[PDB]
Amino acid sequence: GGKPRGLNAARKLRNNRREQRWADLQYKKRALGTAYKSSPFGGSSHAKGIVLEKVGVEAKQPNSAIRKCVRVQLIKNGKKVTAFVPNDGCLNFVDENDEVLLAGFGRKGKAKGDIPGVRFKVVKVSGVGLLALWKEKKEKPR
Amino acid sequence: GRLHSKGKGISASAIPYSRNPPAWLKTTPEQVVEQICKLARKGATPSQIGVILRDSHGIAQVKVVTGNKILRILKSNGLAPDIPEDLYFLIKKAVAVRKHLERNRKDKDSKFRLILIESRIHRLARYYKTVGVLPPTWKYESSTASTLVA
Amino acid sequence: VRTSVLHDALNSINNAEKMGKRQVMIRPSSKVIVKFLQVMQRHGYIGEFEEVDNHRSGKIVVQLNGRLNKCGVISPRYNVRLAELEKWVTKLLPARQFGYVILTTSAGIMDHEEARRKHVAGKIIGFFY
RNA sequence: AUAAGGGAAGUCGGCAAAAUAGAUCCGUAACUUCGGGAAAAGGAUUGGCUCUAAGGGUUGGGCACGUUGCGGCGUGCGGUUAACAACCAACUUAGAACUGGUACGGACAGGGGGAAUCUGACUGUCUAAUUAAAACAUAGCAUU
RNA sequence: GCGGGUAAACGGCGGGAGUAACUAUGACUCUCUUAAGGUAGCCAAAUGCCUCGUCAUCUAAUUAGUGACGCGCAUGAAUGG
RNA sequence: GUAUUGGCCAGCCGUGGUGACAACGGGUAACGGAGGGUUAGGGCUCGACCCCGGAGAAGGAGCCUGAGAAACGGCUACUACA
RNA sequence: GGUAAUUCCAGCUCCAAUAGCGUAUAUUAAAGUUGUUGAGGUUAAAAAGCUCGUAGUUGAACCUUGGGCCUAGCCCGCCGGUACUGGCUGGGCUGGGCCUUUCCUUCUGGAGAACCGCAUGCCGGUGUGUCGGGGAACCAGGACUUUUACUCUGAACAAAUUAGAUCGCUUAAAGAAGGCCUAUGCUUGAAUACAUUAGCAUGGAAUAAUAGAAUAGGACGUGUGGUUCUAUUUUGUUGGUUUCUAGGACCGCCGUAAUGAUUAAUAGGGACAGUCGGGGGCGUCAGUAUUCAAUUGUCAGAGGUGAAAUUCUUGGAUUUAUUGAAGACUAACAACUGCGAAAGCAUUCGCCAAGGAUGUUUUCAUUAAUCAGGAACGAAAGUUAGGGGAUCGAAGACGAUCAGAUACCGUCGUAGUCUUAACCAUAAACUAUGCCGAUUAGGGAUCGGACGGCGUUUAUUUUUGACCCGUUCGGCACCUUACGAUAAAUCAAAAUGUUUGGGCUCCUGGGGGAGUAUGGUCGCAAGGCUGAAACUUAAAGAAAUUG
RNA sequence: AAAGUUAUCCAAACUCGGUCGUUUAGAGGAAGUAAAAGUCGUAACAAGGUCUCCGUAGGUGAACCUGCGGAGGGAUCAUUU
Ligand SMILES: [Mg+2]
Ligand SMILES: [Mg+2]
Ligand SMILES: [Mg+2]
Ligand SMILES: [Mg+2]
Ligand SMILES: [Mg+2]
Ligand SMILES: [Mg+2]
Ligand SMILES: [Mg+2]
Ligand SMILES: [Mg+2]
Ligand SMILES: [Mg+2]
Ligand SMILES: [Mg+2]
Ligand SMILES: [Mg+2]
Ligand SMILES: [Mg+2]
Ligand SMILES: [Mg+2]
Ligand SMILES: [Mg+2]
Ligand SMILES: [Mg+2]
Ligand SMILES: [Mg+2]
Ligand SMILES: [Mg+2]
Ligand SMILES: [Mg+2]
Ligand SMILES: [Mg+2]
Ligand SMILES: [Mg+2]
Ligand SMILES: [Mg+2]
Ligand SMILES: [Mg+2]
Ligand SMILES: [Mg+2]
Ligand SMILES: [Mg+2]
Ligand SMILES: [Mg+2]
Ligand SMILES: [Mg+2]
Ligand SMILES: [Mg+2]
Ligand SMILES: [Mg+2]
Ligand SMILES: [Mg+2]
Ligand SMILES: [Mg+2]
Ligand SMILES: [Mg+2]
Ligand SMILES: [Mg+2]
Ligand SMILES: [Mg+2]
Ligand SMILES: [Mg+2]
Ligand SMILES: [Mg+2]
Ligand SMILES: [Mg+2]
Ligand SMILES: [Mg+2]
Ligand SMILES: [Mg+2]
Ligand SMILES: [Mg+2]
Ligand SMILES: [Mg+2]
Ligand SMILES: [Mg+2]
Ligand SMILES: [Mg+2]
Ligand SMILES: [Mg+2]
Ligand SMILES: [Mg+2]
Ligand SMILES: [Mg+2]
Ligand SMILES: [Mg+2]
Ligand SMILES: [Mg+2]
Ligand SMILES: [Mg+2]
Ligand SMILES: [Mg+2]
Ligand SMILES: [Mg+2]
Ligand SMILES: [Mg+2]
Ligand SMILES: [Mg+2]
Ligand SMILES: [Mg+2]
Ligand SMILES: [Mg+2]
Ligand SMILES: [Mg+2]
Ligand SMILES: [Mg+2]
Ligand SMILES: [Mg+2]
Ligand SMILES: [Mg+2]
Ligand SMILES: [Mg+2]
Ligand SMILES: [Mg+2]
Ligand SMILES: [Mg+2]
Ligand SMILES: [Mg+2]
Repeated sequence: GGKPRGLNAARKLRNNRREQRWADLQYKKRALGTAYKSSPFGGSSHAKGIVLEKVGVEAKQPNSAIRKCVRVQLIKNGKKVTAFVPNDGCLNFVDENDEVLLAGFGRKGKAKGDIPGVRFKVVKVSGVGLLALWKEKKEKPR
Repeated sequence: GRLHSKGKGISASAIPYSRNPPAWLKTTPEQVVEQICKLARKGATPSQIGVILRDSHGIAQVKVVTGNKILRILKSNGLAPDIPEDLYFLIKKAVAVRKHLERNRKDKDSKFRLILIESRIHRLARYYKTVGVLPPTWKYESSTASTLVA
Repeated sequence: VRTSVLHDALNSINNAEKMGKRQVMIRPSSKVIVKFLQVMQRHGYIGEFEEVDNHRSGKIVVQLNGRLNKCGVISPRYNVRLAELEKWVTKLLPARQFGYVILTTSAGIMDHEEARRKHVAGKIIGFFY
């Protein structure tokens, strides 16, 4: 309540709606385009990279485990990020300098589960596909 | 309520339903007008000419008695004041407050009153200017305005 | 200050009827108000009404007989073509069978159903059902 | 006084010398006690000859009668020349064409500049005959 | 002589031991000591012996210059910072 | 001067023009439109792409012929590649 | 998931869609979590400290209504009949003509009707015509007519697309095709509506704006004079001149006419009368108290605390009485009481200007409401220069307590606390509740003004003042109740809201980072105003219930 | 009527300086967030053992303490001649 209601006040309503519409966070991040600037992906869905080392990260307090993530250096723009490796026993397959392919967790830039500070997951290694290699549908080329 | 206040009073006067003179008035419109013109030349403004005639002798409503308005009579007889009486009194009051203020430098309350009075003068002058009683180039300049009143 | 004497009249009628009174008093009276009352009367929603004539503006005293649910006013007078007039009846009427929306047109102010019969449009001023 | 190429490699140290310099027009940073810094930094033009334009002063304005020997007057009474005519007079500023061994503040006269630190606020004063400074004084502040 | 006041009066304004799930340091604690134990600030500065202190910058190369660090032989508040 | 009007240009003379009803400037991962996606109604978002209009042929400028070109499967010059 | 795992690794069995199913990113619904329709602002995120005021938005009522006849079209019922006809003295509904004081502009030309008679011819009507009295309607041309917004109907506007009609491509997504006996043939379709902003015409005349007669500079007349310009054909032709006539502009005299001004808003401004208040400014008067000083009497303790000490004392402390000086402050009366825009305002009296409410058969006549930027005031503390400096007392120095005590307790004590001339502009600046306007329920108190009344009291006494009863206007508040509202506490507004629109301005969108960094702007400074992002998290938070 | 030539115009390209925009190295200084069985105290929630909070100013290892003026979101809706 308290809006202008006259028949010639369309400008005030349009200006107020445009100004107050910035308080939304999804729209504010859309207008400023942080994905184009700050996001590791240049507003894309996937990205290609080079594996540098394998690192283990401890789970949060209620849980207790080592999640066995991995370090990756991006080919597209050369910055270095950390990504997760899922399922079980997959760490053996991915060697050093293996040209991995990455994707998101679906949390849209936020940590998933008890895994701290990891926003990406490995989809392919040596261009074969992790899940297909896991089920022994293919053999990793040397 | 009011332009510069918080009061909500309703004190006023109620005009009777009848628009005809009482049967005991026995005064013609032709005779009555000369008392108005004599008093106007003696110096009384239209504001209290009506109240003095009303209290002293006879006429209660000049409009009902003569069919014409009181100010209109003076204007048609060439006795209308050059400036309206309400603006004249507002100017006089603003001058008197300014005169007190210059002696009393730190009366912040009278300074506040003066801002309201001048803003009311400007608002009323805008109406008179846009209706044509005063010339469009008339301006309220505070320095020599004291001569207009007297 | 007073910006809608029509709104004041309908609000006072609605309050008295909802609280169960039988008579209503309206301080300002106007031609649009009386023309609205005649429309209500022609459909039986009210009874006698009287306009006392003081020289200022006159007053209104309406006689109620129940049977009235609500009567409201739309304050911004929109412009409605004839083709979209059914949007409003879909919007602010409980059902199409009964209820009336009051319009103002070049042929006087009138309800939306015979106004449709007259094949005319104009501006919207209120409603009652 | 002048020197090819290099341009402080000399020396305690750019000591001495060189480079800039007038006027007209553009352009001008950090900082700041908002007064300055500022001629900041950094650019363009400059002769001779033949022309054009602008900037002033002085004297003149209609009828109608009466003295004085066409004139000075005395008057009475109208118009504002859609500003005209003649004469007189020095300098200061702007613009155009042509011209030359591309030169022209042609001699004289005539600021090198920038980024920072230490120290005294400034102008001023003193060891005449080896020391002119950070020394003294100063306005301001405080005490007896 | 005895008893008070006064520092924009002359001037002054400390040492030794332990101590934090590596190492280092010491927020913390005991102890001697008197008029008070250098506060706000500042620094190899015209004030630092060890000293050409250590790190960065400037150079092909710098005991010089500048910016930082501070248990400061022996900085410091109208002896003005 | 141009096919013609026009501060398009050359001379002389005035001091103007736009703006809080948002001028001027900065961003655009911006060719515009017909239109695509999603629905009670109102809307939100996309539109390089078969239809219409505009622009370009590595980056700038200049020009002949011809009714029609500042053309690049036409020419001249510079820069960068080759 | 820490030794019997319905959730991991496997085997059985089962579930969902199915030639398809999962994952990532983007976008819409879900989202009444962007809210014009339609969102919160007492306590959950959020009404600027307060007022004035410009752009901007919004603005009280009032001017031709009704009635009386006639008629056209369109539905419904009924009375029968046969798609279907008269009807019914039917009832509605749309529309078009006249009289009611109103009715409907005007001239020229076209063709020509209706009503009339003239004679000529048939079975009380007609061709009749080369008849005119006469033009219902219509057409073409000229002049006059307040102007916008709004709505109705037209015109003009792309193919594709969207909706949508037709035809069995074997159905369908598509396509614009096809169909008919047997044909050396015939026939059809390839529609239609919407767009919607701007521009062009037509009808309507409510709603919302605008113009007109007040120094008459007003309307009309074949009334009557002027002075200026223009000039069609008629007197053979040409040139010049004049009269009459026709038109335009302008100015007098006279006559004609009902000769021209809406109310006075429980809108607003102003005037007047008796009052009211701790509203503001300057000056002045008084009061005890605290501290200090002088005089006076006596003699051993006085202060302070839960308990002590630091401190002062026969150099007479503390205490008693009298006098003097200085600065600050106005007790009791003092309240569910008053005034001011808020911050705020309390001893007497004099002077100066200002204000609310009431009363009023005064005056003007829409002058109004809220406001982006902009402006005035703005507790306490703080800053810059003078005066003053009693009391308290940041900083500081001591005495106790305590394991420690840079504190809470006690004795001192600087800036400050007061005032004059200038800055600063923030507070839990709180009713945590914006401003204007309308309506809604019972009660009794109370402050100011006015009106009515029976009495008491009292005075150089009456009328006045004090007390009592009842009504009304305007305030600061209170008790009960819920038809109502909310999550609830609670509310006469926080009501009249899913049955959602009286007008205006501002602010908020999970919690942190953060009122931080940076830029700009004001200030002597302290600081004020404006105000992000990276990153991180599944909960923070409100009201109430049992412990 | 070709080469050549004089003076304007349209002007690519290069050099030097100024200005705006984006990215990025840096001794040292000073914050935030998370993970901890770390050290020192106990400020707040009960009258949290000195009622809590707001504006302003000063001080101390740290939470914090003290002065002035406010608020109840309090531990009081209340005391008579
Ligand atoms: Mg107001
Ligand atoms: Mg009122
Ligand atoms: Mg040489
Ligand atoms: Mg040489
Ligand atoms: Mg050189
Ligand atoms: Mg050498
Ligand atoms: Mg050398
Ligand atoms: Mg030299
Ligand atoms: Mg220079
Ligand atoms: Mg300089
Ligand atoms: Mg020359
Ligand atoms: Mg030179
Ligand atoms: Mg000096
Ligand atoms: Mg000497
Ligand atoms: Mg010398
Ligand atoms: Mg000296
Ligand atoms: Mg150790
Ligand atoms: Mg120190
Ligand atoms: Mg040192
Ligand atoms: Mg040195
Ligand atoms: Mg150094
Ligand atoms: Mg060195
Ligand atoms: Mg050197
Ligand atoms: Mg020393
Ligand atoms: Mg010293
Ligand atoms: Mg020293
Ligand atoms: Mg202008
Ligand atoms: Mg582009
Ligand atoms: Mg396109
Ligand atoms: Mg082209
Ligand atoms: Mg080309
Ligand atoms: Mg090609
Ligand atoms: Mg081509
Ligand atoms: Mg098991
Ligand atoms: Mg098991
Ligand atoms: Mg919400
Ligand atoms: Mg809260
Ligand atoms: Mg809150
Ligand atoms: Mg109205
Ligand atoms: Mg189809
Ligand atoms: Mg009134
Ligand atoms: Mg004694
Ligand atoms: Mg005193
Ligand atoms: Mg009182
Ligand atoms: Mg008192
Ligand atoms: Mg404002
Ligand atoms: Mg103050
Ligand atoms: Mg003070
Ligand atoms: Mg001084
Ligand atoms: Mg002072
Ligand atoms: Mg104390
Ligand atoms: Mg004390
Ligand atoms: Mg605030
Ligand atoms: Mg508030
Ligand atoms: Mg408020
Ligand atoms: Mg009485
Ligand atoms: Mg919670
Ligand atoms: Mg709670
Ligand atoms: Mg940096
Ligand atoms: Mg670092
Ligand atoms: Mg506490
Ligand atoms: Mg509580």
